[PDB]
Amino acid sequence: SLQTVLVNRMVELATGPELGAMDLLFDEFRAAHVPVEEMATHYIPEAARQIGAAWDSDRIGFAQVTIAISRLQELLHALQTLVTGATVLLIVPPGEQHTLGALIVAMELRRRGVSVRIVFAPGLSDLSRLMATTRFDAALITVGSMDRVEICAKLVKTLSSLTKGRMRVAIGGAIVSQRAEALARTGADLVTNDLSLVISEFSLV
Ligand code: B12
Ligand SMILES: [Cl-]
Ligand SMILES: [Cl-]
Ligand SMILES: [Cl-]
Repeated sequence: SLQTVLVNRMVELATGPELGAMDLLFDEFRAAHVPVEEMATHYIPEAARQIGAAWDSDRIGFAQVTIAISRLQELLHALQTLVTGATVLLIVPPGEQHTLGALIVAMELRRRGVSVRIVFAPGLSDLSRLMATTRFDAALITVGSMDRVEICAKLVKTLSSLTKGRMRVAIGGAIVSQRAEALARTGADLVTNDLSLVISEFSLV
């Protein structure tokens, strides 16, 4: 019962209208002696999915979703500061608003020994630095919604052009769970949310 009590308290403070929510959440969890890693890698993912399922069933509104995940995003940021050879480039495409999952991915990958650099909406000359050498062993793209899929295909195409097809590109996100075949048009080398498959297929360890 206890783990669901703790998640519900994470969700209740995240969704709640009253301020200071994540400072209060951090105090209560550490007073309960939940360590920082499992706050990061277990509770915040689990509370995020429970918030998502609460929206599926029309029990919380869009703005509650917006404030709760942005708060959990704020908490996850601070926890990863406290607790920390291949390198991947993790790209959040322009106008992609589902961003918590890529933070969870980067911390998972770093824990498995893969260095990650997270970039938001990189242009052609943002990318072109980072592909002019063999600096990154792969690029990773998150995609949350169908209206981002065309922008993701342009990213893969532009990544392919700045390297003549030699940059390996994996795609994950909330789209992959529902409709992974919708990203099969983008020309990525790999469409999965399984990080062990990304790691094995690109040989990142
Ligand atoms: C939270 C959420 C949002 C939040 C985002 C909060 C944030 N800052 O991150 C907000 C409120 C911004 C939001 C709004 C939108 N989103 Co929304 N919302 C959701 C919701 C409820 C949960 C998604 C979530 O956070 N899941 C939990 C996270 C942790 O999982 P994840 O993101 O999938 O990431 C995991 C995996 O995908 C994987 N992973 C992620 N990225 C990558 C990358 C790689 C390379 C790999 C290997 C793995 C990987 O690892 C992660 C952890 O396991 C879902 C519905 C649902 N899923 O139940 C939608 C959903 C994704 N949203 C959707 C939509 C449509 C939107 C909007 C684009 C438009 C709209 N009409 O709402 C807007 C954004 C633009 C706008 N505002 O106009 C749709 C997408 C389907 C579609 N397009 O038809 C969904 C599915 C809801 C729905 N059924 O309508 N959303
Ligand atoms: Cl601490
Ligand atoms: Cl939504
Ligand atoms: Cl980290």
